[PDB]
Amino acid sequence: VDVEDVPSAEWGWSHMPIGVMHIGGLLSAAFLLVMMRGNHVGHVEDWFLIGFAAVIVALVGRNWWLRRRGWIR
Amino acid sequence: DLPYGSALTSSGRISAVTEPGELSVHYPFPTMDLVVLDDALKYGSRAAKARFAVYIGPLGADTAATAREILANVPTPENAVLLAVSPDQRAIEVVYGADVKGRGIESAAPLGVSAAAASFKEGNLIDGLISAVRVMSAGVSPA
Amino acid sequence: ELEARRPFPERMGPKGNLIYKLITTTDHKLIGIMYCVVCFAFFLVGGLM
Amino acid sequence: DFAKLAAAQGDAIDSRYHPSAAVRRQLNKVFPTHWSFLLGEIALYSFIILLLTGVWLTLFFDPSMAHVTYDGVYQPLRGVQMSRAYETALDISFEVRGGLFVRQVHHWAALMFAASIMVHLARIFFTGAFRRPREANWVIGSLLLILAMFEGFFGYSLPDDLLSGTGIRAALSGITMGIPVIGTWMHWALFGGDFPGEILIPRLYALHILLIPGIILALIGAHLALVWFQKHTQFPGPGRTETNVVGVRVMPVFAVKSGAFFAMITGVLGLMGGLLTINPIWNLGPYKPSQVSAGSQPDFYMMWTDGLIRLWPAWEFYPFGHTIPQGVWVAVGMGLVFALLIAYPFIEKKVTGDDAHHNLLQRPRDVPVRTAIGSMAIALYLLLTFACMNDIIALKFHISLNATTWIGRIGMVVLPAIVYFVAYRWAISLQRSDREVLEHGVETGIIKRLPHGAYVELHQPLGPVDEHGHPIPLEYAGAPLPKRMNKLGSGGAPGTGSFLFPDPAVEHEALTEAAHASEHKSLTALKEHQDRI
Amino acid sequence: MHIEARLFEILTAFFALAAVVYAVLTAMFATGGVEWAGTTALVLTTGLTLITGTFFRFVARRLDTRPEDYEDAEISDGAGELGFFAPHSWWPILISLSFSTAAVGAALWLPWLIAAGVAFVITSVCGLVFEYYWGPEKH
Amino acid sequence: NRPNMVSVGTIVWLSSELMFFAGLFAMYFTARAQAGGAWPPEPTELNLALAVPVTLVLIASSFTCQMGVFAAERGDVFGLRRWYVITFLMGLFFVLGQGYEYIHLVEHGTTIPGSAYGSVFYLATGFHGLHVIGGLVAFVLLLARTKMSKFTPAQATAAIVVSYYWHFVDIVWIALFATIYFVR
Ligand SMILES: CCCCCCCCCCCCCCCC(=O)OC[C@H]1O[C@H](O[C@@H]2[C@H](O)[C@@H](O)[C@H](O)[C@@H](O[C@H]3O[C@H](CO)[C@@H](O)[C@H](O)[C@@H]3O)[C@@H]2OP(=O)(O)OC[C@@H](COC(=O)CCCCCCCC[C@H](C)CCCCCCCC)OC(=O)CCCCCCCCCCCCCCC)[C@@H](O)[C@@H](O)[C@@H]1O
Ligand code: HEM
Ligand code: HEM
Ligand SMILES: CCCCCCCCCCCCCC(=O)O[C@H](COC(=O)CCCCCCCCCCC)COP(=O)(O)O
Repeated sequence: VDVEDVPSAEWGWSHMPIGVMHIGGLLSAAFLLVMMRGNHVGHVEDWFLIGFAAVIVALVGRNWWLRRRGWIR
Repeated sequence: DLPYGSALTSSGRISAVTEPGELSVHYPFPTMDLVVLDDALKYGSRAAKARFAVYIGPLGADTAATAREILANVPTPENAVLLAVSPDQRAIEVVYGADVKGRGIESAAPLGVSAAAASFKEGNLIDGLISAVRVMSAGVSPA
Repeated sequence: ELEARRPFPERMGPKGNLIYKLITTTDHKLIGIMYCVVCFAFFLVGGLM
Repeated sequence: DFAKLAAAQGDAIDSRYHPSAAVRRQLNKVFPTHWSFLLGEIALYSFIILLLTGVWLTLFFDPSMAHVTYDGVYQPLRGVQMSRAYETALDISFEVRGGLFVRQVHHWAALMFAASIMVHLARIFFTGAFRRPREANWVIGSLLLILAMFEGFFGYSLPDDLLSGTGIRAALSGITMGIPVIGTWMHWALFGGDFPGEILIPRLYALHILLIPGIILALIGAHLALVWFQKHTQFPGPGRTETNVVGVRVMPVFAVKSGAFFAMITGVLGLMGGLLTINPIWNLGPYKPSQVSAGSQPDFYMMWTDGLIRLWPAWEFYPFGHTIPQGVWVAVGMGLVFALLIAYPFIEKKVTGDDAHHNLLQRPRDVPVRTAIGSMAIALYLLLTFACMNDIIALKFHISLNATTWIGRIGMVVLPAIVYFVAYRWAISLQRSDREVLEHGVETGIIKRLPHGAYVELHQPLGPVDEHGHPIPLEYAGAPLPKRMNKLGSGGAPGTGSFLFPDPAVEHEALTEAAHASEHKSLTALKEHQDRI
Repeated sequence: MHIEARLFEILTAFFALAAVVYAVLTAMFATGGVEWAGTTALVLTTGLTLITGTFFRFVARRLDTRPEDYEDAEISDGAGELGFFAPHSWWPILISLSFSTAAVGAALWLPWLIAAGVAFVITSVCGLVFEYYWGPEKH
Repeated sequence: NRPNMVSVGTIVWLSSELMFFAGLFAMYFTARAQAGGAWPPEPTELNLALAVPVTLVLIASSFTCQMGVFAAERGDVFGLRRWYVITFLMGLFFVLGQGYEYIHLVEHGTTIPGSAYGSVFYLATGFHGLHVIGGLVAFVLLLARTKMSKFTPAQATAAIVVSYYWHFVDIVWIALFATIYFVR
């Protein structure tokens, strides 16, 4: 990172690669979706899992698209 | 001599107005193209530690003396790299201060002129400015 | 009379620009903005009801 | 008399052992005075109190699983069948004067020991104190934390009451026997057969009073010796370098402070032991496999593991006529956690590429990625710990128990991600807050209206100024910046006297002048040392 | 600041008249006689405006005209220091979290949570009140 | 030459806090109008041998508080501390005297669940007592702040507004004492 983005960039670990966070988000979403497999008989929680996974996938996709298009760095 | 609705205040600042529904800025280019040029300027200047500037307007007859006159208006002009363009006279000028000499700008400034000229022949003014800034800043080192 | 400007004003502040302000601010302008944002989120919640 | 005796004994000691130079080296050793460097010795003092009270307890405890009929004073359990271990735990708390107090001080000291280890670990991790040359000593500490967890678990399993026996049946017996291929062999080696058997409590007792505490004592000795001879880290500040230690010598200041802190920690643990009930085992009854109670939590330092059991889904595999049950996941998970904790310094030097000697600490704001990672880890730890108490929380706070399970399950993925992002941005935000004071000085809070109507806040520069009067921007030096004018001395002092009556004005004047002169001399000494080096 | 006092005195006149009228009109030909809740509320609303108006009226007759009370004051009349205005603080959010802890404790009737919340409130309010008065650390 | 801003804010807030007691007075008078002739009803026996001395101690705490204010306006931090310590001790005595009255009332069968009179009596006097406890906390915090820095005009203003609150609490008690122990 540049010091304009992280002022103490030369004092410590200041950069995490974006691929790590994108892949971690996708894997976390997939893990939310795999907990639909279980013994539970209700589906309220299935909808909560689907919604949280959808929000995560949308955030990852927005970030990836905006980095590709150059709007954020 | 002040525009309508503009006032000189007790601090020397100008307090201006716009008619409701009208714009303050009105540059004849799309907003997202202006954002792209702004990012090109900012991140080119950060990567080279030299302030990059762009001029659009009439450059006169010599057009290099005028460009050197305009460079005095860039902040910290000794460390600045100005690209001035006259769409009418169809002229491209690059002028830089002394702090930037010896940092890679003699190689990159003509490359910036070529990059601008290639896009101008297609009728793409802002695209030419963006491309030229990108090539010239990629060729200057923070030295 | 050439004043240097930016081609477009900055879209957002840098990273770290906002979050500590939000929890330490005594600026009535920022507090008013925070009120407007949170009140509108509550408006959406009540409208969903 | 008292001085001649000291000289005579000193000469007798020096003629026989000639220890003068080594002793003097110990007296002149310098320790930094930062408040957070006192976190490790809370753990040390808790361990010492545990040793003393535990030795007292072994004089009365019979760890036998032999079944007997209770013949003691506690009427609600008269005639009830119980082990000798539960019997003698009751005898300690009712038939030995001071036994209940000693037992409660022991258990509170165990809780403070685990909590101190956790907080001290957080300091080590967030300040970067694990970096070379100190990787091994982080590893030793990690082992100390694991051993403390299992030592406390074995300790509260000893009385063989219903609650702790329920904990033994599920965790020590159930998870173990679930282990693939070797699970049941490990169970029958540990228990001597099936649960509960007859050897478990005597064996755990031997592990708890001698074997594990001996390993812990050896590891603590190695740990403190490494700290002592590697010379404690310090924060950046005036006069502090990578090659020096700024602080106070052992004799007398650090010794007095350490002894007084030990006395105060002992006082707190003694007040807790005789003001707050912990583990009143007579209310629980003896352990019987047919009985159970609602609310089967372990001690807090084990809760996360229990929380993991509660949250992980019922995922099992049945390959070729065999069974891999759910608990295996938890076992693997625990190993993974421990392996990641022990290995962290080497992971970070592999990722960052930084393999330099480090004696100056990092402020947590200045290492935003590691601070975000540690905050993420603490968020996961807290979520698992509260998942373990999900049934209590459901009862007290009116949440569906099913809902708490699903909140823990989803939050186990979502809360660490949110916490990581927030902590990262918050750390960079504190960096920017420091930068602001560096360019503009300290905001004093005093607003002024200029003659033309401008409003300006007065700033106090931290360095030299311009001819225009604005401060010259200062460079960040890894050290904290003042942000309140009162912390720079702007408030002055009230006026010398008792709380109700003033002293004579001449006394006040002399005292104030002496205080200002001393403060200036101290600042000048640090400044000139810094200028020289 | 005579207008500031006058505003509250005018409100006071209306509130006192309304309180007297309501008490007298409900005592006569209203079922049960005096309606005590509304009468009490009107009397003490009158008291509220009376306290503030009397304070403003006493303050006004002390100090002579301020630049904001002067019809043709100049901007430069107001030059100088205004006072202290806190530049930043994270103590307000701590106070509100503490008070919300005590409130959740009172809602669910958990006396230990109420005790913890009250202790949190006292600590947070001390943190706010002392923030600009703690001296330097001493060593 | 200008209003004390902290003073005006404190006065404005105190006037608002009068409406909070308006609600409780409304509750009391509603329950009293529905009494049916017996007010206080049996077995409640109010005793003035103890309410009156506690009331007088609380009134005298106002004079001691005003003395502290005069010292603060004079710039005398030690006189302010002495008078505010005396005021704190007297208000603490008021709180303990009220608690003793409560204890003797509960043993004879006047409680919050027991009767409508007990409900209004205890909410009214107990919320006033909570206000007294808040004022004692305020005295403690103010006195600790005078030891933190030199005695400035802002510090004296803080003392003055704490006294405004204490006088409000005393006057509210006079009103509550008149309506409960004499306008029965
Ligand atoms: C808000 C934002 C989004 C957009 C705006 C609004 C969206 C929300 C709209 C949802 C509407 C739901 C219905 C409302 C009414 C209600 O109250 O419910 C009805 C009834 O329902 C249950 O009866 C089912 C039948 O009606 C009965 O006939 C049947 O018998 C019964 O059978 C069960 O029980 C039997 C024994 O009795 C067993 O025999 C049998 O096998 C079975 O188990 C049934 O139950 P069951 O299927 O369990 O549950 C299912 C119920 C239960 O309600 C529910 O919707 C559950 C609640 C869902 C909550 C959604 C969470 C959203 C995620 C978060 C936003 C993520 C985080 C992001 C935040 C900020 C992000 C910014 C950073 O319906 C549903 O899910 C409806 C389906 C659709 C839900 C919507 C999902 C949207 C998300 C997907 C997209 C992602 C978002 C995009 C991102 C970009 C019983 O309970 C009944 O009492 C109850 O009466
Ligand atoms: C029984 C448990 C432990 C005890 C009694 C203990 C005790 C201490 C003490 C007294 C110190 C020196 C003073 C200080 O900085 O606080 C210290 C330093 C240290 N501890 Fe621990 N510790 C324990 C566990 C741990 C853990 C869990 C870690 C980390 C995983 C750790 C790593 C370190 C390191 C790296 C140092 C030296 C730090 C420095 O110089 O600044 N220890 N320990
Ligand atoms: C790391 C150190 C230790 C920890 C964390 C620890 C923890 C515990 C705990 C939690 C208990 C249950 C207490 C209870 O009854 O309520 C216990 C019991 C016991 N511990 Fe320790 N202990 C430690 C060290 C020692 C040592 C060194 C001894 C022996 C000298 C000892 C002797 C005992 C005995 C005899 C009991 C059983 C009697 C009883 O429960 O009351 N402990 N321990
Ligand atoms: C620990 C048991 C005995 C403790 C007494 C020893 C310390 C006092 C003796 C020396 C100080 C006074 C001056 C003096 O007598 O000078 C000399 C004694 O000291 C020495 O030279 C050797 C002392 C080294 C031993 C210390 C080891 C541990 C002691 C630390 C205890 C806190 C004798 O003076 P002289 O010969 O008359 O010039």
